[PDB]
Amino acid sequence: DIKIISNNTTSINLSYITSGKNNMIRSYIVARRKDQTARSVIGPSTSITVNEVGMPAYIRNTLTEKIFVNAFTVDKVKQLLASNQVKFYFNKRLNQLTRIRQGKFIKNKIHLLPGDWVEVAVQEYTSIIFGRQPSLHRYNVIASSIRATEGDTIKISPGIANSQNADFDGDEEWMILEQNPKAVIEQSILMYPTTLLKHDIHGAPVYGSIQDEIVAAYSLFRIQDLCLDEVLNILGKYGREFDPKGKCKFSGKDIYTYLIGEKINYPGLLKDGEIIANDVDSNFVVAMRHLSLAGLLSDHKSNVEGINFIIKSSYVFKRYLSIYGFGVTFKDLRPNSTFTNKLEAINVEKIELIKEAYAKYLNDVRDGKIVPLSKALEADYVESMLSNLTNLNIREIEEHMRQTLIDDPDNNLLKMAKAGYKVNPTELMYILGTYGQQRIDGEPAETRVLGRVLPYYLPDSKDPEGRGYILNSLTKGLTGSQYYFSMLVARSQSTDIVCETSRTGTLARKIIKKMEDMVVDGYGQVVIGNTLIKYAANYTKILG
Amino acid sequence: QALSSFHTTEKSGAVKQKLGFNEFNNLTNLSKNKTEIITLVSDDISKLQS
Amino acid sequence: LCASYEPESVNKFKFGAASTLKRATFGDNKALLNAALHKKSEPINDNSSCHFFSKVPNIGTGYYKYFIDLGLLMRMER
Amino acid sequence: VFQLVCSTCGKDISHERYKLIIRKKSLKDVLVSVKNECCRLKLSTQIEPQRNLTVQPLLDI
Amino acid sequence: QHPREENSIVVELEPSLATFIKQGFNNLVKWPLLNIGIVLSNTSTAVNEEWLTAVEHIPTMKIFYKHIHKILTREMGFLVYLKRSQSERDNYITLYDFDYYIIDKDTNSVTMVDKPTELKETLLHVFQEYRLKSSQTIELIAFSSGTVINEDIVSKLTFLDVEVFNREYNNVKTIIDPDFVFRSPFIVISPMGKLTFFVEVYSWFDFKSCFKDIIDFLEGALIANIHNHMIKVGNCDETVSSYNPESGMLFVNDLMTMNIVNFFGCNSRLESYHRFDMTKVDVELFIKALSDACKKILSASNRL
Amino acid sequence: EMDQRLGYKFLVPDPKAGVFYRPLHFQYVSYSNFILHRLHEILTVKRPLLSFKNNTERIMIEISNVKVTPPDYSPIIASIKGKSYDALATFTVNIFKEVMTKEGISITKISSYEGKDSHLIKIPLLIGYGNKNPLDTAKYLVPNVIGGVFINKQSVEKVGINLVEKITTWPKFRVVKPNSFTFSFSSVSPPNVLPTRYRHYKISLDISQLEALNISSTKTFITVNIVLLSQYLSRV
Amino acid sequence: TQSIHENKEITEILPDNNPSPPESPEDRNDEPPED
Amino acid sequence: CIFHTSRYPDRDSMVCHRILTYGKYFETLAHDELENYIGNIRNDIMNNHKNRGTYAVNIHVLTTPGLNHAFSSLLSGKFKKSDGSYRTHPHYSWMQNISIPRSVGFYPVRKYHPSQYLYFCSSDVPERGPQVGLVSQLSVLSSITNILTSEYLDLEKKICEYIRSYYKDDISYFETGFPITIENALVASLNPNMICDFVTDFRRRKRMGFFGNLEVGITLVRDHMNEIRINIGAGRLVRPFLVVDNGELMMDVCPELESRLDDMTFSDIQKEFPHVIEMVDIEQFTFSNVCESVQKFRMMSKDERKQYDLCDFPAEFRDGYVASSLVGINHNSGPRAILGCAQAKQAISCLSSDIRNKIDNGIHLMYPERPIVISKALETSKIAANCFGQHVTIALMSYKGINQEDGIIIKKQFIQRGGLDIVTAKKHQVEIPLENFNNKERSNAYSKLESNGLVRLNAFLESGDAMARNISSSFDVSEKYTDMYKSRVERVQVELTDKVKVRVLTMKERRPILGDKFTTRTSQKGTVAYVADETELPYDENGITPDVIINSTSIFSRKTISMLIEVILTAAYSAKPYNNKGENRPVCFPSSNETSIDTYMQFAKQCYEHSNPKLSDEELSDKIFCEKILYDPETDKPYASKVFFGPIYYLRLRHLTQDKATVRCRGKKTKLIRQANEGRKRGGGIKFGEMERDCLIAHGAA
Ligand SMILES: [Mg+2]
Ligand SMILES: [Zn+2]
Repeated sequence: DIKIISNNTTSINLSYITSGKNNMIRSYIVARRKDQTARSVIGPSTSITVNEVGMPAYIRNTLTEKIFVNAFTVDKVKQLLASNQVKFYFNKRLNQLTRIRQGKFIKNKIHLLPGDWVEVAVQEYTSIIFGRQPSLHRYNVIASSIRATEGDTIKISPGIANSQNADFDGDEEWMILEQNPKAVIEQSILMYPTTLLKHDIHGAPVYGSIQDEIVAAYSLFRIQDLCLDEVLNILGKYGREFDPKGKCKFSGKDIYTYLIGEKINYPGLLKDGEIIANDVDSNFVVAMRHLSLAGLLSDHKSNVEGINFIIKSSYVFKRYLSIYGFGVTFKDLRPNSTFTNKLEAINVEKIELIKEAYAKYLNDVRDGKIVPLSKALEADYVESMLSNLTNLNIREIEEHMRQTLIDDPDNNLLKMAKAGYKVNPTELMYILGTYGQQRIDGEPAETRVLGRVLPYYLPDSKDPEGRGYILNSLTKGLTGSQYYFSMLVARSQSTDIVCETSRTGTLARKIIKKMEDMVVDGYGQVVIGNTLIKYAANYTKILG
Repeated sequence: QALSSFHTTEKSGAVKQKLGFNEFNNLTNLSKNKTEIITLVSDDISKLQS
Repeated sequence: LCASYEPESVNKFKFGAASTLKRATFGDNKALLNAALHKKSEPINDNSSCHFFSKVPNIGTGYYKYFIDLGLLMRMER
Repeated sequence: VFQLVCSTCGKDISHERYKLIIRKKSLKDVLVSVKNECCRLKLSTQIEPQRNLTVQPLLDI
Repeated sequence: QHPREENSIVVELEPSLATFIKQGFNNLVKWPLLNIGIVLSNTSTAVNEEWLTAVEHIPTMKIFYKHIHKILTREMGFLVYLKRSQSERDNYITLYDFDYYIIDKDTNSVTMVDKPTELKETLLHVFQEYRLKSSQTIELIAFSSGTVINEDIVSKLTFLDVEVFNREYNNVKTIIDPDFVFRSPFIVISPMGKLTFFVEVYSWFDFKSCFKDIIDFLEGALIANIHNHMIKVGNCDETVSSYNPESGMLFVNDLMTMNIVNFFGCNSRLESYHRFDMTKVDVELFIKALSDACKKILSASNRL
Repeated sequence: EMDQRLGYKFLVPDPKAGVFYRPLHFQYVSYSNFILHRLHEILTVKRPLLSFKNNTERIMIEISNVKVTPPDYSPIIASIKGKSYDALATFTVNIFKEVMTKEGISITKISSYEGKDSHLIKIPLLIGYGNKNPLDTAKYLVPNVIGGVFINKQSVEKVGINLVEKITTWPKFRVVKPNSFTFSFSSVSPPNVLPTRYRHYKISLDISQLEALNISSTKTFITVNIVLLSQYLSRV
Repeated sequence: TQSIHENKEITEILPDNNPSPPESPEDRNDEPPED
Repeated sequence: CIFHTSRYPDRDSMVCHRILTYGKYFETLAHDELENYIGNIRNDIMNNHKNRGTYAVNIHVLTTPGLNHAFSSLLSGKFKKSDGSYRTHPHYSWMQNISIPRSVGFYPVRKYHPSQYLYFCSSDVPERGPQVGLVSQLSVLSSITNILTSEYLDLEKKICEYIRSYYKDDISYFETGFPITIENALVASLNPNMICDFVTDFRRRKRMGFFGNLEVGITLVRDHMNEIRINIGAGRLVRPFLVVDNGELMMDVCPELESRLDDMTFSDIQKEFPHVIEMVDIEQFTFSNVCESVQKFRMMSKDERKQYDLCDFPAEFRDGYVASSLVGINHNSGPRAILGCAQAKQAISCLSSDIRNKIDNGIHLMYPERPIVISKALETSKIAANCFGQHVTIALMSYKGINQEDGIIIKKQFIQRGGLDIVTAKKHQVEIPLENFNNKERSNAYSKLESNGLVRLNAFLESGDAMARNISSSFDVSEKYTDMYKSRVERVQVELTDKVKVRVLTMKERRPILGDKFTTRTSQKGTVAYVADETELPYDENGITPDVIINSTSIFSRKTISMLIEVILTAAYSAKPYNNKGENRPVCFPSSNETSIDTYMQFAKQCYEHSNPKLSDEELSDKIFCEKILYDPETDKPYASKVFFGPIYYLRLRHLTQDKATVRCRGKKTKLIRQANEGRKRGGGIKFGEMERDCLIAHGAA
């Protein structure tokens, strides 16, 4: 150990194995590189369910699966050998591996006995382990059934995207194949997506619909006058069992009742299997939400029913999108210039009023008419006036939304707002109203040379716009000085993101190592080592 | 929560306990020999005024 | 954190009887030397220790021990 | 100046391309006979890249 | 007037029949592309891939318009050959610089075809500055999609050097895709029963005869397909369209069935169940309507 | 809209001022100033090396006859053949002893070396606008080439950025500890003084010890009270 | 949106943009002392 | 500074720094190497005198000046305590040749300091990694000064003579006056009552060329520090500004300039109309009063106008050349601007005129198009002329629920005809011992070789082929081609010496496939999720089907408003692409726009009215807003509502699926630990980390 006397940490000696983060234990013993593995870019697929994963050809033609030799499989193995389909052979009694090259191999060397195995090309419906990094929680690494697909990308159902925090702008995912029989059974039961449906802590489903599907759901519940043909066109392959009791006209509520094929009650949502809420929104169909219909169905019977409902409802929502369509246009946002002109005039008037009031106070202080305030109190008063202006903008936007809904009931942007996806009065204020105050560490930007931020303002300037209050909106377009403060906020956010990414991982590893050995014992108690931590595991001795 | 800027810093005139990752890290560290925030609550205001 | 009679930080193993290999995996870098100095003898129960020696961790399916009863096989005659 | 059809709709644009690049007629005159938006953009914005002569031989020892 | 004019032919029909005709045209009328391409020599400023991708989409129907029928039945093929070098005057390449050959496909005969002079006023490539000392030339050949390259056809290429062709074809054969590649001759739509053809008319040949040949081919193929259409009358396997008389329910899962049943009062989509009485389908009435529609289409074409 | 037009006027080329491509112009000049002018000034030296007796016996080293020439092949040829793109610089060196005599100057040669025909110095050359370097005053420009790169020994193109200097133009302020502050600055010789001299100074002020308001350096100046030093220098 | 069981609502925390996956790497006394 | 710290220039401020350019690296290295050379000569002479006599100078110490290794190391990427001055050029895009040499790097400060504004681009900075907030980009109007030694001396002499001549009686105060320094060297002390005049008269004489240099900086510090600073040295940031003199904007009192502008260059304007523009460095800017715009200046009263020294140019001149590729960044969220600057440099372009000559890596666009909704800077820099995309027809709608989470739909026939086609070119190099190359033995890996032992021209190489014969003596030890796609041999170059050196250039065309990455100029990036046939896509009344379909929701949740405006203006240009004179007329939509949306709408309306004089009000509105009715091809019926539909300039990015795909069955192991090796090109395996191990334990799968 050269560090005993010196201070250089680059020389190689005995202690190198336990130097720092690059220990031999945590780089090669609790982690390692593996043989039967792959990695590739991901994409969506509507032909794959949440229980499945699509594997490209270039991977299917390299990875191999194992068939053990025993009384049940000997004839199949002999047939496969005869058909030139076997890629490897293993003699277990000699611990010898042989590669069957095409056009060259050894026949007498292959005497099949129980306990040996052969390796062939991987087949459909074999389970494989796959995931997306970083692996923050349990649902980032799962075992699913293989389906053959086209292209060179790995295909997943969008129903699992949220649980992995995944999207399709260049993400990659990795795969490994483990074929020991015990591992095969464990993969088939414990790591199967249907078994993982309900979140461990809060219990809501981890799979569901996303993005435009949400809007589709919201619209489907509201459609009113349909003939039987239109209902069946919407239902598609699930329309075989639909029962037109005696009716000739149908509503979206009828479709939802058919999809929920169960007569159950739940305060709020359901009564005798029919939705009694006013509308269907994000909280009904999105993963990790507290009003999920699939969650209620699972509570009633089992996870199989919940997974079935997720699959079926996603299918019908996408059929609705196929039949009727959906898209937001520029006219939905700004049909003409009336409202934006009005709000711009309001802002121009009010800011000048605020400046005049502040100037009056400053002039009175500059003479002997009032004692000055503290700096903090003066800042608080100015901030209060500016916040009042911002709230006025918010109220104007809300009134505009209500009026537009009255005049144009089929506005798609307002449909997004109503369904509960990404649109709300604050975002619309940014687009059409005002940007407001920009803050760093909870305060406006500090002065630096002549009591100012930029030389566009006079020394010791008291203009609020000179310290980060932005008057313009995005449709109007920010000026250069306003753009400075906007980019100040943006760049500070990115830098903080990098730093926090660094620190959170260290803390997470420490906590995981500390809590790793705490388990539930055979009597429903929580223990670590030989110490009793808690008498009843979840206060109930029932699964969390 | 850290990577989405969920928590926003605020200015206050009185001692407060902060939110977010930094405070959680401080709690788990359990460092000694640092000042602590002590809260006093009463229904008679003279005792607090003293 | 309060399992012992005094609070204990997440950065250290002070009151818990953590094994030498668990400490080394955590990142002590001196655990083995001190263990050799004090002549420590320890069982192999932790997840880290099980990983080091290629044993099945005492988690999930591995929380139990499995045997095979050959009684019925030996009561069958060809 | 190189493709012979519009990439968007597949219509033939070789005659107009000759009329524009070789005869150097006005863009208005050339487009008098082209109706689709995509084809008009293709004729107005496509170029042949600037390049030097190829150094020969290609296999040199 | 211009060498090329854009035109439209519009007809009004029953919506289901118009959809049937449009989908049939898009599925059955296939003009092959020149995707079997070999560059024999290239000292120009463009790489092989640029030349080959550009040449793959030469609009060849305005040259082989006398052989439409046999080309559409794939009883006849064609090829193009180019060989051109820099020059002091007219230092560029037009479509008139190619040579066009028709391939019998029975005797493997290869015969030259006439070239319109209007092709002199098209543009493919402009050479760089002319230098006598250096060379700047291109030579290439291309075959249509269905052609099979063997010694029989190669022996007929008397305008080439066979050794160079063999070498370069051996070089490139592995990247040529194996499946049939084609285009649609013109654009066909039918929004709400309004069947529309967007077409291009050239000065040097009569478009009506070519249009008539295409329409006759399409009509024959469509009638033949209609006569051979069968709907399974057992249980539903969720894979092909079928009819269950026990329940009296039709599962629609292919376009021809969809259009036929919609013609007789249904309102179906492509993967759906419906309550439809199969006795209402009358194939002969549908065929008569199709024949009348084709006559009307030809009449509309005549008045251009 | 006059301001926009005046702004546009700066972006376009200005042949009268020698600006053919504004975006990289300042870089071109930056290199041209070094290869053509500053290298000669740096190399052309005539300095004593050792002295003996009393300023009457000293060895002198002189360097002169600096010449720089460009390669004989174009950068495209350099890329194809795998060569490098370097200019060649040569100079002559003289070492001679000088003895100061009342009769004038006595010169006695000791050694002399020349690099007339040798790769004495190889200096990477900047390709520049139109594949044209500052040494070659040709009259052909390769179109659509702006340059700004170097080609190294292994025929690999290299490109660089600009860097902020370490020396500041204003003194640095720092709070060493409560009521204890420092103020550090630097001084450097003007460009026409070879070799360049550097000095770094620090002023220390502590409220508890106002008699020790001291200016100091490292092994180059005394530690003295700044007010008294100002009195000494200015006599006030 | 409507309110049904607001006291049991669950708040979503998911970044919209994430970093793209990694790719393989493939004395003159002329400086301040910097005390 | 002890009593008012925040009012004194900070250590991270640009006011107190200067910048090194290309030539300064070489200058410093030459200085250091010459000094080391002379030192070594002195030491050798002293040692020879100590041991021997006669003061003999050893040879082999005066023949190695050491400049060669210094320069080679410089180009290798080492410079004092920095290791980033120079780097191997990544041939991603043409515009990089502008982007990299205009970057400024700071020693390890990551916050956006106000002094960086207006001289560096606000949005072009690294978005992740170790360089976050450490590299900046010059604005299009900024420059870094140069000066020669003789010019320096002449300028200093003239300044000193001016000071000592025109202010003879008032430059010896020394007790209550303002010290005057030139490059921090005190030369006089001015009477306070005359500070203002001195500065004004100075600047006037500066603008007339009195001192023989128009870039001299003069700063008046007055808070309580009371100094006059003059700067002439190299390495200073400078920009032009409009002059305000005695509350009067000179640009507005020069009638001849408006008529004569078209025939004059910038230096002509400086020479013939001085006092209209002044060159100002950053320190002078930081202590001045500057009006932000001419329009804002004209709205002030005369007394207010009297307080200002300068007026600024429009905001489009405050962006860099990379950001000038984007449109209307001030109508979007700022994070999107950062992302857009990042991805603009990765768009595939007409990389090189020597595509068939240079033996190097690269990616080249095949059928390029010139953008026509642009800014002036994009035109002067020639970035537009070299192209970085193609105009494609897009629709903003949901397609069967397939294009979710940034996936896109692309049309098969568009791909077949060459839409956004590219060519990737790669360089291969080997060195072989002469005996191995000439060795006379056919292994299966030599099927592409000629009789001379070299690969054949125009042959396609596979993942096990060798490029040249290399036999060790009866074993093949040659390197192998290791890509999952084939490539064509374009060029071969061979050098024969004691060894054999072989260089090969290969090319492959790559039509878009599933997983390939695209984006717009507003940072809406996505990968190909589905390739749809022309007969499966919705169509309009003219029979047009979109080339690309993008989900509309992301446009409004991310607030990229300028994309809609870009589509509207592109359609307007397509309707009327020429001037009243018949010349091709591009549309100006700069980054940092400043033009109202209503004005653009009026321009589009005029274009359409010129196209078709007989349009109804509804049709004209639909054309202006780019809205259309589309039909379902399966049933031929309209959709419920109209769809945003039109052309746009679309970019292809350098991230390709087949460059990232990997798979391993079995392979080599590391010797020490006997585990699977690492490296995609060496058939390595994926690493199963300890967080994945945590997840498996959480499942309970022991
Ligand atoms: Mg992503
Ligand atoms: Zn077109």
